[PDB]
Amino acid sequence: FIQMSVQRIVEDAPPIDLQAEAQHASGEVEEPPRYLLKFEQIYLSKPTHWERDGAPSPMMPNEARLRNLTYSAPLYVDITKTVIKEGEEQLQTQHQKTFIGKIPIMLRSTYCLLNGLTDRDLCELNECPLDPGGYFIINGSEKVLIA
Amino acid sequence: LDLAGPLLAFLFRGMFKNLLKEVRIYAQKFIDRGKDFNLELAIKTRIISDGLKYSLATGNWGDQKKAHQARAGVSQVLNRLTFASTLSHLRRLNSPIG
Amino acid sequence: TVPKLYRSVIEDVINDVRDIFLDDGVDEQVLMELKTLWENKLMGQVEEEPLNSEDDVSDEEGQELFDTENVVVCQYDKIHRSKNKWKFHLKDGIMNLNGRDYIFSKAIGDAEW
Amino acid sequence: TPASESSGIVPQLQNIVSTVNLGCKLDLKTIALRARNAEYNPKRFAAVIMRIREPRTTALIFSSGKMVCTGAKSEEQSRLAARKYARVVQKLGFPAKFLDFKIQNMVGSCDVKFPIRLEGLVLTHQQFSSYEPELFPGLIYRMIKPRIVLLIFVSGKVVLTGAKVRAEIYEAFENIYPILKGFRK
Amino acid sequence: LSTMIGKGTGAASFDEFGNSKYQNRRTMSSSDRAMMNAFKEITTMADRINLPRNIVDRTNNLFKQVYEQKSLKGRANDAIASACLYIACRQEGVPRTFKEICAVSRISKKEIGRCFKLILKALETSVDLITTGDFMSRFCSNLCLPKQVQMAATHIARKAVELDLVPGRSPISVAAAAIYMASQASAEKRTQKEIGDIAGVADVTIRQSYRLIYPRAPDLFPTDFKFDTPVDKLPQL
Amino acid sequence: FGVLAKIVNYMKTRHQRGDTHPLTLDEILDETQHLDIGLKQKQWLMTEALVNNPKIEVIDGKYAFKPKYNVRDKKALLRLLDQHDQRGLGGILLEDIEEALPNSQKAVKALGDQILFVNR
Amino acid sequence: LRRNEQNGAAAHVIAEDVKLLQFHVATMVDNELPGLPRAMQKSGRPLK
Amino acid sequence: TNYKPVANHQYNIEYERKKKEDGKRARADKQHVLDMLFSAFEKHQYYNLKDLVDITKQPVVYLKEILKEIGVQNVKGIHKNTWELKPE
Amino acid sequence: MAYQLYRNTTLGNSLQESLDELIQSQQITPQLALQVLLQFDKAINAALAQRVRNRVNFRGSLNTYRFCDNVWTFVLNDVEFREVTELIKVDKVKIVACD
Repeated sequence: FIQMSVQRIVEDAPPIDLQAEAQHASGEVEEPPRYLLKFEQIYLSKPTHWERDGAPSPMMPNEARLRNLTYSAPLYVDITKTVIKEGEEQLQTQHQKTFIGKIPIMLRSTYCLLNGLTDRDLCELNECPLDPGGYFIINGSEKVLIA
Repeated sequence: LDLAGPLLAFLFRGMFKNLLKEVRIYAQKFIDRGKDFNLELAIKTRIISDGLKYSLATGNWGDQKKAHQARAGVSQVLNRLTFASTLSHLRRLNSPIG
Repeated sequence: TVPKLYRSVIEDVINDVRDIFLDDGVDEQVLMELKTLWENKLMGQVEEEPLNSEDDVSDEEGQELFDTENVVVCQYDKIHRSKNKWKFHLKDGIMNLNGRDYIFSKAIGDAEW
Repeated sequence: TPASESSGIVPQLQNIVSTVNLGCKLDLKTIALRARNAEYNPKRFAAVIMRIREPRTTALIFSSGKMVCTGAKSEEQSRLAARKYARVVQKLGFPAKFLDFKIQNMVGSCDVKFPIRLEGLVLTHQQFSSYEPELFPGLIYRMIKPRIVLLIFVSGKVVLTGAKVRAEIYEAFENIYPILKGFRK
Repeated sequence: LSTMIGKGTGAASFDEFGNSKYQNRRTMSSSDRAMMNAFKEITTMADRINLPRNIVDRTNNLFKQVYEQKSLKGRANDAIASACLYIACRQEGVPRTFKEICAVSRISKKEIGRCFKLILKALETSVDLITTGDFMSRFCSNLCLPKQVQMAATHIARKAVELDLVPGRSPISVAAAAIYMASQASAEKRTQKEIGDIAGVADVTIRQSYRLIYPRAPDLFPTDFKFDTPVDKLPQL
Repeated sequence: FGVLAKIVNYMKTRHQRGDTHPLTLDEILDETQHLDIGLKQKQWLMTEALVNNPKIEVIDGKYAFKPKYNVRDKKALLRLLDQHDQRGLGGILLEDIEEALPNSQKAVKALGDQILFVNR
Repeated sequence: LRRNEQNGAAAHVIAEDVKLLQFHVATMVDNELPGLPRAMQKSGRPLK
Repeated sequence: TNYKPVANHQYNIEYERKKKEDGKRARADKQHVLDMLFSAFEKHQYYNLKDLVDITKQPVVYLKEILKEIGVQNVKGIHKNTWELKPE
Repeated sequence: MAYQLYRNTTLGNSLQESLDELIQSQQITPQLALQVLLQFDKAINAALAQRVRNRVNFRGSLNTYRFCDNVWTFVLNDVEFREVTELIKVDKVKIVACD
């Protein structure tokens, strides 16, 4: 779902364009400002929390349960804004890197930071090595999907 | 069998088309006025984040506007009574009926 | 260099009006006589009404009537003012200084009042 | 016993704001055309702007018949300047009248020559002070005696506005000067 | 009051020859329809800087009061909302810079600043006087600096205000320069433009403030600092 | 086009002032000193516009009843205000003011005869 | 609707107001109404 | 994610444009603006009020009073009001 | 069209006088003379904007000033026009500027 489907959906088919109703009641000389937006590469951090200070930090899935947070990670995307006005200029395009939302992480999958660690490290993080994972954590509760 | 992949994928697309509407409607409002555009301001991060967070938490389906009864109880609190219990719930399979 | 531009201008004006003269049916001899003429021409008081207690705060008018001093005709780009100190950002530009003629495309500029 | 611990240092007046009504309607474009020390732009603002060297001042003349005079460093000179402006209007051929002259605002300043404690001043006068070191560098103090607005800077310099008469400046300063000396570094 | 209505099964519900099953829904709260609209703007802004839900509720509380006074009706609603948010952040004892509020809002620094002062006068309430320590945490985090450097910076800021070496100077400038000094005496170097981009302050204002603090640099460091770059080799400009 | 609209407004004003006398387009051009409007435009105004305008009546070679359907008489339409059982279907404040003099004096007098005013 | 009549009650709007009134009183007594949509709570659930 | 620049650049650009030429047309004109307005009404039989202010680049209250003096108004069932200047 | 300003110039005035000669001799019509003046304006404006490249710096004291109809009007005294190839001092100057 993360490695293919999410990237596929934002790359797929929603390019959009917009154009004000210029030359209203009068006008002529030119061609009604227009703007095009398209979304590309997508990025997904390791799960993060933000203290009231605003300081971002590595979250640990146990901390998420005792404080009732939500074990999720922030999502970012490449966005472009693209002008080929009706004449005077076709280039003036700008690259951005933008935060769009927070996606819940299923525990010990390739994006849940616990996967890269061994038995001793998980035991040191106070998260049991023999837990199976594969379940979301939302608002302090472990939430599992039924097939 | 619909697993997390096809369910979230339907769900995320639901969230993304809606976000797409909020950028369009915002940019349309800007152009009506004109010359004062920004792009991070048009996007509502809450739309994606909360729309999925809501679905997983409650158990409901869709963004609530397009019903919810067709995929009731697809999400659950993981039972953990005994290690075999947890392991069994992660291996649960369900089958829709009247 | 600059009479050349004036010469240049003679070229543009003459060519650009030919068709106009044609439209009036005026012969090209008149156009050339115009050009030749032109070229030869180129070279304590409780009373709220009486205010005579303040006479003479104004000066000679007088400065403007003559305008015998050299003149400058141009365009402005930016005009700025700070206290009695003035700042001028100008563009385009024909100057006449004591009989001779000068030109500029941009002028920048400072004065006090 | 003196009024304060070190008396005054004569705060000096720096700017005066007054208005006057000419009593009749005028044609500002003609004025602009005639005048030599003026400017007019309908596309920018409605009033015509004039400035004289005497006491060095500037005036705002409305089509309604009201004018405003600013810049004088004394009330007599502002009355003087306004009379001079009325004079040039007469000299244009217009029926100018010196009516409804009134001082609207006065601005003053002075220095105390020592650094001061502002965090304390705002602490001890929370009700009045509104120190915003982020935005404007100095402390804004709103007196309610001769209802005056003060600007106090860390160097010790002080500016005052909202006054209608000089005494209100000396009084407002006479109130604030001991407190300020009392937070001397 | 009243509930909403919608849809309508699939049996009937006039639209007769028309295509509008039964009837469209109706509004009921126009007079307040912009207070709900304020809350829509407040949570959005809030998420761009990721504040805890409690601050947002506090903001709703500040806004409700200011609206209810109508003592500043006419000024931009989004400006009033944005200023409420700024106040709420100081009252929560977690100050933010105005520059940070412009980043998330569509209202400029001038209007938020006006509304801020006006709201405090009108609401008869005052925030605490902001300090340098309040921002030390957030910046070092965005600069991925280790805990030890962050703590040195806090100490440097504290000493700097204590010795009154740069009086009058905005707390953001002193904060930016303390962080710069710290990062420059550690392995974790950072450029002026990089810090400037994060704090929002121009890098030349940092450069001046650093030039102001350099004469006494040795005295400002904690005795626990490991000096990766010695003062005797500390960069200057 | 504009000129004709200015003529109509002038014509209303002149009727208000009292000059209900019949006149011609040529006379209005003269009095307004706008004869240099051009014979083509003059004619088009005369023999298309000011004939399709229902406000003027053409008599022989001249225009009558000037600004609109009116009977004028010194705005002293007392019988008209009476108008037996018909009672005038209803008079308008705007028409009486346009008629000649301001209404107020007449209305005040009319309030002490048999008339009533409604804000409609 | 009372203020509406009292004032300048048109016609189509009165017919609309009657139809809306007819619906609300019916749905209060019975919200099942096979041939009609159901009165709902803001959360989405059907009104009881 | 989003740097703070005290004001949006483009907003500042809006300010830069606004701070050069203003729609605050001074009307000690009346006649020439009107002479132009007749010319405009020669171009089409009817106009909308939003464009009518737009084509005249001027304050609405004096024009509205002008439309009150000589003109007329008509809702063509399009909610939005439309005006004519015909003295007929 | 344009600033019409260049009609006040010597260049502009010598044209009008030349045109006036032609009108007294009735070789042309006033309407024709005006159209020639319009084309001269366009040509001289184009010539200024496209051909001219030199610049000049200036200083001095302001005596009087005026602004109306988008036209600036000054009169400076004791002016010093300074260039990298020229230097010019003058006691008084009148300046009209449009845009």
